[PDB]
Amino acid sequence: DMYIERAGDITWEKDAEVTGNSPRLDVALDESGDFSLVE
Amino acid sequence: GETTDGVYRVMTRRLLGSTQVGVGVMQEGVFHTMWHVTKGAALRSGEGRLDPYWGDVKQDLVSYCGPWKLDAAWDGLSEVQLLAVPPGERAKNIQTLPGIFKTKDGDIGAVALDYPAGTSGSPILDKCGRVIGLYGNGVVIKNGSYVSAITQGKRE
Ligand SMILES: CC(=O)Nc1ccncc1C
Repeated sequence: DMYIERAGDITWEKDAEVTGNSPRLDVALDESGDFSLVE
Repeated sequence: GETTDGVYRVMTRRLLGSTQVGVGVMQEGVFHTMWHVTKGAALRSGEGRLDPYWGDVKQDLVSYCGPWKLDAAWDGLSEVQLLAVPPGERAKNIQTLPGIFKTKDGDIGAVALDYPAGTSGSPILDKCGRVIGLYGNGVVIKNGSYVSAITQGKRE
């Protein structure tokens, strides 16, 4: 039995931690909703 | 149950203790999450029940109580924020410049941020605070790191 619990408001935060890169990837999406890399 | 707009954890007591299986968005009386988080099962909110209304395994999305309401899109240029809600941890905003998933059916924004599987369904926001998609369906690249699509549904 699944249940939900509130975790916060949805708002943009100024001075949030800025991280992560921006990779451009060739991908395929199958009928089961799974992404895979195309190489 | 609680119907206030915001971000919510999706929990289960079926396993050991209380386990966070994912996250979702409550907006305009509709609960939005990824299909792989709930597998389309009913949800509880206090004494109330949330029944699935729309879902699609290939998009990996599901809405409860009403049709999908989120329709903002990444502009293809600006940084966005993942409002990550990790299991047992406080909601935290992380800013990033999305990359791209190139597919035979068009291009999709992608966020190269690595969080536990139970963080799936956390919202990705633009600078106006609008939800442009949900985090949690992606791929594991060469170096073992995780890259999620910015998955968004259609507002009918
Ligand atoms: C199934 C899924 O999306 N899980 C995952 C795997 C590895 N790293 C992060 C995440 C969110």
